[PDB]
Amino acid sequence: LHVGPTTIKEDVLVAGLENNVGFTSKEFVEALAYSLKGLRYVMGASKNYQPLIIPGGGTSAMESVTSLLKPNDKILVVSNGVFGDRWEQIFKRYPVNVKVLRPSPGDYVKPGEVEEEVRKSEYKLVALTHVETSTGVREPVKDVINKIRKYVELIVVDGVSSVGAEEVKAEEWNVDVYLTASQKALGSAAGLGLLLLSPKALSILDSQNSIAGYYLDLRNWLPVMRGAEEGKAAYFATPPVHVILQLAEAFRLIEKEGIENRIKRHTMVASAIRAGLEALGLEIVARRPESYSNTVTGVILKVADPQKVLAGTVNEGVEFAPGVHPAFKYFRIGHMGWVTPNDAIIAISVIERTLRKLGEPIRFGEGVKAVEEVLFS
Amino acid sequence: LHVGPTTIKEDVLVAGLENNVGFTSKEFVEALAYSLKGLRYVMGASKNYQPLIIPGGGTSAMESVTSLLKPNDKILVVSNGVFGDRWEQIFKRYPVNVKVLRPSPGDYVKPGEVEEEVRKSEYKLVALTHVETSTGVREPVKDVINKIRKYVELIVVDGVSSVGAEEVKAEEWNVDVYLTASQKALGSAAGLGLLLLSPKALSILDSQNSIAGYYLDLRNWLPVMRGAEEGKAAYFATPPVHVILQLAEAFRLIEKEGIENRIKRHTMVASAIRAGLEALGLEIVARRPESYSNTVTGVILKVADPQKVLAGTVNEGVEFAPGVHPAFKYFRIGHMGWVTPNDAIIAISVIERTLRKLGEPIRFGEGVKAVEEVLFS
Ligand SMILES: *Cc1c(COP(=O)(O)O)cnc(C)c1O
Ligand SMILES: *Cc1c(COP(=O)(O)O)cnc(C)c1O
Repeated sequence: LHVGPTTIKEDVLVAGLENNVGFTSKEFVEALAYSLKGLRYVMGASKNYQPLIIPGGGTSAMESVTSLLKPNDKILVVSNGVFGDRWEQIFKRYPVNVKVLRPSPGDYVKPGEVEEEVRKSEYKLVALTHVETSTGVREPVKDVINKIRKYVELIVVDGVSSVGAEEVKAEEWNVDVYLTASQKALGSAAGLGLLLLSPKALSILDSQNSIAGYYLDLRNWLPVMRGAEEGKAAYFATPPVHVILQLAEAFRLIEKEGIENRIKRHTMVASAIRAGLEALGLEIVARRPESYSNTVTGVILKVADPQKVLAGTVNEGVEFAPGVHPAFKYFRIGHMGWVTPNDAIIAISVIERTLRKLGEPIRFGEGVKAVEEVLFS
Repeated sequence: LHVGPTTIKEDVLVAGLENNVGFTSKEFVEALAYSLKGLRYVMGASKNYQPLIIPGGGTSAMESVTSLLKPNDKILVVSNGVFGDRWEQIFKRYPVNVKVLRPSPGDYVKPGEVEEEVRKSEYKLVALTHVETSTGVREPVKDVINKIRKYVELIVVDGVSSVGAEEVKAEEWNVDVYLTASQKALGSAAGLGLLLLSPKALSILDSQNSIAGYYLDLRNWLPVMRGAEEGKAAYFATPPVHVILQLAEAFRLIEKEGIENRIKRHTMVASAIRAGLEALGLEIVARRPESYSNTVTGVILKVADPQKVLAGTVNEGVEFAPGVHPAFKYFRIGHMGWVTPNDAIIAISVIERTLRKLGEPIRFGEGVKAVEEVLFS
C-alpha cells in the first residue's frame, strides 16, 4: 500500500496488450473519447466542461495551467505541504507573481484565511491541493471556494490524490481547472496528466495568448481532445497510446462500481485503518481530524526507525511509503484505487507485527478488532 | 507499415504486464538502468555520455533542449521539412533568436551550406534532423558536423526516425544532444522521449541556469537517471513505469539481434522496397539518392488519390501513412523497427494491386521480383 498504488487491476493492465493500434486507429480514438467522458463523470461535470488528457502526470498537468496565464499575473498558492509547494516551484520558472499561504506542519489553511487574503489583494489565480500526499491532509475545497469564488478570476485544484476517491464536484463548486493523474486513485498505469476545464478557462485558451511553452500549452492538445469526441483522429504529438487504452478500462470499472459507491468504499476503508491505528495507540500526522484524507494517512513513530519499518513490512506482506516532511518522523499508508476492507485488515496486522519486532510502544491485540468493528458496521 | 509502427513485438508488450511495480521498486530501477545503457549502445557512446529518459516523446525531448539555453541565445535550425520546422515552433515559445535554413522540397541542406551560415553568423546551438519523416530524407549528420563543429557551441540531432535503424555515432561525431522516442525504430510503446548528452552539455546542466520550464528542465530528471545507474530510487515526477519496462525489453531484443545487424537489416529492407518502387516506375519523394532514409520512403502518385490508396491498402493487408507536404502528392511507407524482408515483399505486392485498381500508371508484374532480387544476395 504505497503512494502510487503499485498493484493495478489485471483487467486494466491487460487492456494495454492491444496490438496494431496507433494514435490514428479507431480503437485509440474511441478509448480517448471514453476516457474524456470518464473524466467528466469522476469530477462531476456536464458536457459544458472540457476534459483533456496529456502526457506525463500530475506535474505536467499542473504546469499546463500556465496556458491560462499572462506575464505579471498574480497567483495565490494555498500550500499544506510538498505538493502545494510544487505549484510555487513550477511558477518560479514563469514571469508571474506568486504568494504562498502555509499552515503549521500537518495542518491546513482555513477557508477564512484564504478569504482574508483574496479580499485584501487582487489575484488572477488561486491554486489549491485537494489532498496533500505528504501529510494525508485534505483541504476543504468546497468551503474555501464558497468564500473566494467572487474575489478571483480562476481557481485550480490539484486532485492528483483525491479524484476517484474523495467527493469531487468540479461544476457545482465552480472550479476552473480540476486536475489529476492516471496512476493514483484512478488506479491505472502511469504516464498521463488529466484536466477538466470550465467554460471560463476554455475561453482563455480559445481567445488569448499565454506564457505556456510548446508541449504543455493546452491549446496544442485541444484539437486532439475535441477531435476524439467527434470520432476523429488528430496529431499534435504522439500520446501514450497504450496507457490511454488502460485508462479507458479503468474508467469502465469505475463507472461499473459507481463513483458514489467508490467514494463510500474509500471512506469506510480509511476510517477502518484509522480506527486500527488509534487502537494501537499510534498518532496520525494530520493535525485536524476533519481533514483526515481517505487516500493517505501518515503514521508517526515515536521510537522505531521508519526505514526499518518499511523494509520489515515488505518482508511481511505489504509495501507502504516513506515520510517526507522535516517536522515529522513517520511513514505513510496509501489506501486508494482498488483498496478493499481486507487490505485494511492486512495493513494493521502487518503494522502490529512489524512495530512489535522494532520496539515501538503499541497496544498489542487491539488493532485488528478495531478495524473489524468499523467494517462490521 | 505506418509512421509510428502500429505493430509492437509481443515480447515487448507483455513486458508491461508486470504488476506490483512502482517507481521505487527494484524492478523499475533495474529496467530504467538497463534502458539507459541501451541508449548508449544504440547511439554509440561511452559512459562519458549521459543518457536520460523523460516522459512524453520526441517532442518533449526536443523542447527539453531549452535546458541548455539562455535568454537571447542564437539558434540555427537546419530544416528539411515538418519536423525540422518543429524545432522553430518550439523555440518560438522561448526568448531565443532563431534562423532556419531550408532546401527545395524533398531535398536536404548540404554540409557546405550549413558551414557557410555558421561562419557568417555566430550560433550557440545548431539543430539537425537525422531523418525527416515527412519526406523520407536523411541528413548527412557526420559530414555536416565535420564542417561546423569548430564554429558552434552546441549541436543537437533529432533522431526520432533514425535511432535503432540508421547508423548513429553520437560520441564519434561529437553531438551534444542526440534524441529519439520510444515508439519509432526502437519499436516499443509510446510515452517516452530519450536523450544522450555530451560532457559539454552535461557541464551546462550542472553549472548554469537556463530558460527551461519545470517538467522539461533536464536538471530535474538528472538525479533520477544518475540514481538508477547506482541502483538507487529517486523521485522528481512519476515516470511512465510500465512503458519503461516495455522499453527495457525492446533494448534486450535489440542487443540480442546486435545493432550493426539491425542497421544492415534496415538498409536491406529499405533498398529492397525502393528497388520495387523503381521497377514499378514510381517516383520517390526524396530528391537525392544518397539521402534515401532506411525508415521512411515517400511514394509520388501521378494519377491516383493518396487517400483512396490508403483506404484500399488496409483492406488488402497493409496500413501505410498519408503524405504531408504541400509540394508533393504522395503516401509514405514506414519500414522501421522489427520490419522483415517478407514485409518488403508484402508492401510492394499490396502497392501493385492497389494502384492497379485505381489507375496509377505502373509496370505490372515487376515490383516483387525487383524486391526479391535485392533480398537475393
Ligand atoms: C504525486 C503527486 C503529484 C505529482 O504527480 P506526478 O504524476 O508524480 O507528476 C502532484 N500532486 C499530488 C497531491 C501528488 O500526490
Ligand atoms: C514523430 C516525430 C517527432 C515527434 O515525436 P513525438 O513522439 O510525436 O512527439 C519528432 N521528429 C521526427 C523526425 C518525428 O518523426
